[PDB]
Amino acid sequence: MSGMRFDTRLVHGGRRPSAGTGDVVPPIHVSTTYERRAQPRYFYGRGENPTREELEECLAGLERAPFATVFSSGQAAAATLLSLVRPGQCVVSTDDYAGTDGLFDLAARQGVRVRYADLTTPEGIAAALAEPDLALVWIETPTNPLLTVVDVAEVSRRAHERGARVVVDNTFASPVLQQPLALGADVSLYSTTKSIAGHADVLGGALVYRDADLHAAVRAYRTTAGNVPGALDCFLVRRGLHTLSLRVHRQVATARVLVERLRASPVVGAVHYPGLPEHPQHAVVKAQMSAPGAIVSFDYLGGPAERLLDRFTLFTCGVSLGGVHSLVECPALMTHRPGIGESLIRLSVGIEDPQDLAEDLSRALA
Amino acid sequence: MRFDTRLVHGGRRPSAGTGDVVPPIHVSTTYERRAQPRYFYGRGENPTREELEECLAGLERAPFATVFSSGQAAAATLLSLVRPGQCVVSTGTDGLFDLAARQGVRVRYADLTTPGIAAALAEPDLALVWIETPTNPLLTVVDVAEVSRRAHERGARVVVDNTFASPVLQQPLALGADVSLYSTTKSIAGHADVLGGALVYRDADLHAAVRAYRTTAGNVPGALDCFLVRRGLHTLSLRVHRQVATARVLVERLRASPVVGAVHYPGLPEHPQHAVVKAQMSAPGAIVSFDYLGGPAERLLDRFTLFTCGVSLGGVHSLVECPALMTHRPRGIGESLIRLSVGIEDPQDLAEDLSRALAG
Amino acid sequence: MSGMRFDTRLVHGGRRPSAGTGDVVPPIHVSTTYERRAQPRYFYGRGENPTREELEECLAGLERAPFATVFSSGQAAAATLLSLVRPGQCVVSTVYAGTDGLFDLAARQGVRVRYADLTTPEGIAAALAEPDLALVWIETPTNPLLTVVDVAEVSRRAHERGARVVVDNTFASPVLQQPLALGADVSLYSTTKSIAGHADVLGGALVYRDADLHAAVRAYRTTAGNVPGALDCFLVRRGLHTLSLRVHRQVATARVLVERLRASPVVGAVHYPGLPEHPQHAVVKAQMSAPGAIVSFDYLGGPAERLLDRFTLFTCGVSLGGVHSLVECPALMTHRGIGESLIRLSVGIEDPQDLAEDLSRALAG
Amino acid sequence: MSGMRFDTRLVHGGRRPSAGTGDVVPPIHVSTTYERRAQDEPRYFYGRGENPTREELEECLAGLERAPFATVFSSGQAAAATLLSLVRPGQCVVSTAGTDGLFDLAARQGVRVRYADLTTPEGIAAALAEPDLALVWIETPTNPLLTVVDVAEVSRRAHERGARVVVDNTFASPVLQQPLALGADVSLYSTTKSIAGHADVLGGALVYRDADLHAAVRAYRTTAGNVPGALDCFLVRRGLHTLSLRVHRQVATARVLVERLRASPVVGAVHYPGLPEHPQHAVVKAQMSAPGAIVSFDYLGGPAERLLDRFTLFTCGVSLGGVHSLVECPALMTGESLIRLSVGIEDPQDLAEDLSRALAGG
Repeated sequence: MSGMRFDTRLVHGGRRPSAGTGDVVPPIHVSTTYERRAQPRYFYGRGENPTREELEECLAGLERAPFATVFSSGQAAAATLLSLVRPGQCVVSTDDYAGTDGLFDLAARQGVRVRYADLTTPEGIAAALAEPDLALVWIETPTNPLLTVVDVAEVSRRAHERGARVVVDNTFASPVLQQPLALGADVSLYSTTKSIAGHADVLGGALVYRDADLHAAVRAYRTTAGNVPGALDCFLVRRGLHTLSLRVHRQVATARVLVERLRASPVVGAVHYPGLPEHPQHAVVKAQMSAPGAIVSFDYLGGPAERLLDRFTLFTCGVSLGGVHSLVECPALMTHRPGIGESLIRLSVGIEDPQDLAEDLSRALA
Repeated sequence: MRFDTRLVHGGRRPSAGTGDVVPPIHVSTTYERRAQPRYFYGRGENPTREELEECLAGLERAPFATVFSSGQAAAATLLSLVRPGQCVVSTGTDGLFDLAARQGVRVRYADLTTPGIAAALAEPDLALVWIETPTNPLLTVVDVAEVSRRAHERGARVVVDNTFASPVLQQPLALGADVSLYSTTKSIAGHADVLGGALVYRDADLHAAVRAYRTTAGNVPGALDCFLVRRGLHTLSLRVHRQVATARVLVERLRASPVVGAVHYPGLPEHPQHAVVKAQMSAPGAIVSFDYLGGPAERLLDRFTLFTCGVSLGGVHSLVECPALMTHRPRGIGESLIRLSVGIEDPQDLAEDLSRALAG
Repeated sequence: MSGMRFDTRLVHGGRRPSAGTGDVVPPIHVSTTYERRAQPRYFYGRGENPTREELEECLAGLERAPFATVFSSGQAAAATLLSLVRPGQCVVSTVYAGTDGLFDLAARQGVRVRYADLTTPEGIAAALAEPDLALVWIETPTNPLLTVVDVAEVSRRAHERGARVVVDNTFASPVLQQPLALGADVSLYSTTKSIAGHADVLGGALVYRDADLHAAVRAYRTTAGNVPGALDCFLVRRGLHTLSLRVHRQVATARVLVERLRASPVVGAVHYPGLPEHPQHAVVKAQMSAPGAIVSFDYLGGPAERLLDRFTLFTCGVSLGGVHSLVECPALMTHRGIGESLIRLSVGIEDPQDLAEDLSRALAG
Repeated sequence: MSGMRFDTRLVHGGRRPSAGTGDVVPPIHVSTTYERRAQDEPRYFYGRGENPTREELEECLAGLERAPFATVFSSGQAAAATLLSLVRPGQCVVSTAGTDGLFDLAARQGVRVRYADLTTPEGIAAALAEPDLALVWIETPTNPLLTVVDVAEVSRRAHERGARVVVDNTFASPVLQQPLALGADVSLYSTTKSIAGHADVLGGALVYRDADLHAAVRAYRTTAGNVPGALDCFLVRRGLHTLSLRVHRQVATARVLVERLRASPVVGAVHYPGLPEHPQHAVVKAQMSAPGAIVSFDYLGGPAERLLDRFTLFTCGVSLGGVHSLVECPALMTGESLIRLSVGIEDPQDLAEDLSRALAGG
């Protein structure tokens, strides 16, 4: 895919020729096992599968990286990365997803030290990375659900001085808007369940990275732990991936419209969105994101959140994000129910007509 | 419902409104909260997955089952529940054992064919006894009822890897074990076209732990995969009984061949644990191994025209491998030990292929 | 598949392991179009598809035939064969309401459809005396009364008159009946039923030997576009692996249910090819290896709609041949000598004692 | 779908709530048969007739044209065959291809097929003067020269004579052209192309308003059995979500490529509805919201087969409308030197460079 620009790589990355038949869309490789005498690279599906490899090739290509590994889910991608951290070693994470905290709790019970910190300030960064035995700095940016953003290039340099690996959970931004490896991180982490697959009909995760020893370690764990995705699942993720830039560009454009509606509403308090000049880290946003994304959160002042949630007729009240269907949730009641107020609302903008979405939001806020 | 009926109707939840006989495939990752309140997100809840789990649980008359992205993932989940400083006694899974050991789990290997058992369970802080029966690839058998009684005296949990036998032939929970472990990739799905794993068990606290781990570690299967595993499961008893019948035919063929030595099969009268086999297996299974005396295993392997030379087992296509060259390439496993996984092809065609390969 | 017996062909027919990767199970070819420069046999999905072709090779192998063609449904397979009959020509048939829908369509385009009794020599002689006879259309056993037609004899007589003979072999499946070996020119299938066997995909098939027929059939399929999807072909092929296991089980259980029906005081006539008193039992012994998994009977115990309501294991619904046992009342359902109280059973692979108990509870004799 | 604008209907058209579980994406109904006793209202009997997944796709498609009815098929050809089955012996079809494959069949069934030039008032009048005229069959823009037919005018005139009008709208898609709003009776699609859009499923569709037509269409589909599978319907529906995003992108890139073509010394005529000099430019502006994603041109540089071999990004193969850009030479595949491009959603600069490199050689 050398010489292919990003949108071209979405369509043709890993689109391996079919010998003999010439299929434009690669056939779906469902076989669990392989005839050894007919080859010698493919032995067993948990280890090797052409449809999976094609998706991995595409994902790697999207960040100009040599390696990628896909998993049964975003959590599995994250768990795989955490397994490489030894008991006694330390993980530093942003203080601002409940999923990753569940994993962090699991890692803690295995003896991993988890430290939460403010990575938006030089003071907070300095203190965090002063942690002894620092092995991994875990950056989510923009964060969920307050959408604070962390200077990946800066934190990476500081972390690399201390010998630590840096991972960026790039799920919110997607590789259309943010390129962590180019920013200096060692790993990009994805829940491909969200915008990468984009149609809310398949679970998946991915890690994208450049280090060969990390690669060997990652594949070893995936093989032994068996958190591999199915071939049909990889097919759906890969198919959704074609339209990723078209979809993200639309969602961002609509998000901007919705933000203006929110800021003009007498019943909305704080509005959290990376594209706002008043965003506490806007300069960083301009430095590392090509566009401010499709996720918005805000404080609803009009009463109980459930009343707001009940009034939407187009937004779906449900969890997850990044898909073609617009979604709304209340973190306190839903994802973060186990600075997040009881009335914080999070929007994931889909690809519906922006005026329909704007009118629905406006009716809801009433 | 009897067993064969549960294969078809287990977890077959009627569709409201439309009345689908085959339940529709639930691919959605998320759910509308206002339209229900049990389903929140696909990694935690999915109707297609739940229907499969209900079926599997029903096959062992158990209250619980949980499916996974693979057999390895089911095993990893079970192993995650063992705490550092605690001990696992056992008869890949060894790859998983290396992982567990490096995190502070004590793994002890023992001979569980002898009353080895007493010595094994004398281990302090014994938390889990991990049994495969019949074993791979020598098809030795472990008395599950006996080991479970002794292990429960010591406060330990017992798991049986029941992949080789399947619930058609062996019922570990009924024998006294706490957990049945499966690679559903093998005979349960049966068509070599989907990966999966399962745990079947009865303890409610275990259920909570297993699901909590699965949701957090995210080693869940996709809905389309669950559909394929469930679809294959309909014919599990038909397939297994055919495979057993043919295996018996192949065993007679092997016993008559001059280039065959030891033959390993739970169904042989001379089998060292035959009494245990008759006691806990309703039939002796579709896996056969034997020592090839004609030379290097590749000389034999290259001559098959119907058996496929490849790993895995239990599916409709007959498979042959040499553990020393293949699965066990990284215990009584000779360089020329051959393992057969019998499929549902015509038994005369398979017998003829085996004989031709052996003769040259 | 030379040297492969029937059960082996079910598993390995049309299964050529993948070059390079060596997949045991062939990958699913979903692509609609093909790069011309990378090959030159594959141009467009409506015409060519490797997954579909593998299924066709398998079906063909089951009857030792050179050709097979699969379709979007059994109806489409039937429609295709009927398309080859010209206005003014005649079709003689024994039949399925579907096939009657199609026969009505063909008639409105000028095809002459003559229905006959093909179980007696006079009826056979009378039918085949039709001028411009192009096609003799045999369903055996028939739906839902399960009468049977001597395929060999009718084929002999029809070929004397220069006509093509097709046998709808859906009820029997190639496990139990081989129309081409009996002398017919075409086997017609709704693969939706026992061939796919799991009630989760629609499909049709034609199996035959004439190369000119092959050309005409494929030309129509491409032009009419009644082709199945690749994923559907995958599900049919996957189901086909267990066809003989499934059919043998369904047949064994059907025999048990037939005995239960014969013992019931609220059952009158029982229709089953396996019964000694069956009007064509001798033909049955001659052309079917076992009498099949379909049974019909006259219920004497009260309203049919109530009988249907009392089943708790059998599903009340149309279609047949799948792993799930099905029950219907033709007068109320598919056909809405067929009495108002005729019941049809399609036996699945559930435990025979469970099915027998469900039937007895429903009959409430 | 009342109150939903077009792009919203793409996502939410036919997205039927799942009772109990609340699935956002409806589950895939693969079952061929249904328990009759499990239904409050008996609507589902057998898959060849009824299927919820198929119906959801139909509801969506119908919604995209604000039409009461839609019916989907195993392929575009099956959709066409179905419509042609409704033309009775002695009646006449007037038409502007596989459709010509179908027309031959109709001829052998006693249908009179007349071809006419529908771009002129003289040509239209002559065409519509046919006795027993039952059906006017319009493709616009046409394949492969992209000429355009005035749907409103032909429909007005054809309805004067009591005939039905169908427009094959596959090239334009409902994003760009709305035949029913223009006065036609039926919109015909190969959903295989841009509607599904990912070149991985076959399908056809008819969209229309007349209830008697609906009954006849469904009757034929059930009897002929040219129904699509539920999994295929799922893939078509899934592709449909991004239809407007894809088409708008393809059109933008098509415009860029037309400029590259107009600048090439080895290109003659360039055929594209968007060109000011286009012989039917007034009609294009009147009935298409954008000029589409198909371009054809006369290649002057040598044998076409050599040119086809030089593409490294465009795929040489038939079909169109998908995310992958395609190129073919009609004379060789589907003047001797005419090339047809189907523009996908790759980066426009990558596509322009590939085209320029191919045209240039070396």
